Amino acid sequence: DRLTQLQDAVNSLADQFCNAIGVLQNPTEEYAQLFAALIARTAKDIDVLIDSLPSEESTAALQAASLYKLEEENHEAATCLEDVVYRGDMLLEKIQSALADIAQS
Amino acid sequence: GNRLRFQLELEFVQCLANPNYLNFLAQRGYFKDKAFVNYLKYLLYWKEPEYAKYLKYPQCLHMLELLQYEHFRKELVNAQCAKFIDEQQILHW
Amino acid sequence: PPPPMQYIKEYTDENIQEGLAPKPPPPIKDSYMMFGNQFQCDDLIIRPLESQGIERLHPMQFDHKKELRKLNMSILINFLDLLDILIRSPGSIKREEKLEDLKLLFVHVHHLINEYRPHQARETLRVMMEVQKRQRLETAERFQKHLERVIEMIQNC
Amino acid sequence: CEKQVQEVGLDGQPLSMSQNLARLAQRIDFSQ
Repeated sequence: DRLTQLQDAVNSLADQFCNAIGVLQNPTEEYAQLFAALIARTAKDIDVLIDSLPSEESTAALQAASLYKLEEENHEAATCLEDVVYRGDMLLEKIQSALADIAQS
Repeated sequence: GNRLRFQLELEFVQCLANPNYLNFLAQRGYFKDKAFVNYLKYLLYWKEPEYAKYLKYPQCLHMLELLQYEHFRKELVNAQCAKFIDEQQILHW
Repeated sequence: PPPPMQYIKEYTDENIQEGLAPKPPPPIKDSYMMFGNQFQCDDLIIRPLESQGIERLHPMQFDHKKELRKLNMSILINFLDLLDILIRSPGSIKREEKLEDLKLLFVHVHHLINEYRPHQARETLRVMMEVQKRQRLETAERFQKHLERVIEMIQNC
Repeated sequence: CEKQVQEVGLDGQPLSMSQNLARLAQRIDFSQ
């Protein structure tokens, strides 16, 4: 979710740092203050995004365990849904047989 | 076989995936023989996530499956369909 | 470049071989044309590769996020020092520091993307499974209520 | 599981009457 967000934040921080390094050398003071505010906000946002990012499947075990649990839950739900669909199809077949018998009269 | 032949087959699939080679490969007449159809059926076995990942062009399997028909091949041989596919790929890229 | 050579000999509809007449085997092994996997943070940027990762039911405990924040702060401080140097001293000074900071930022962005992709995919798959289960249960309940209403209308007459 | 391709198929859906009509036209074409 925040992956591309943090990527764009880091890119914008690097671009702002380069622009500040290029424009560093009260117009000068105001430009330096604006570049400082921009760079500080970008760095703080990047840090907060990296801290509040998804702390999970960076390695290879937590993501695998979560996927296995999700697959087990999905299999149980699919079995329940198959039972329910079989019951509904049986009811529909009974209704269709009753309708055919009524029409045969 | 086994490495050079596989790399060559993958490169040929990636080349045929593009609409430019559609007019060049059709002029060669290789699709007219059953050898091309057999090679396509053999390469279709690589649809699993082990060999198709090596193919940079992800739209190669769909184009190969569509080129099996004669009408689709004749349509892709034209320049209008090639330009349309190129425009779609450029808008999607 | 037609690479499929010897197609008429191998792929033949007259009399096929045992099981490998037209078999176009793919480069699953013995072919470093991928390469093996991908790039890493050890060959390009020769430096201490800061990385971390926690298991399930446990957070990183400031292992990967804290290291990434420290690296970002160090890169920002180096960029500020390089800007001060290039503003006081001549221009062609801060180029190497800017390039190193940009490379570090790109590496960190790639690492964050790779870390956030699998967790997001698993969460989306779990949400989709839950939504499918809920829709199936709702459809079953609606079918049961409809059958009850049908039985009521039948026994009415 | 891993059915997001079909779960996110929002134009990219009850029993279509046109599909049934086409199937009947293909079936009632000749009593083979």
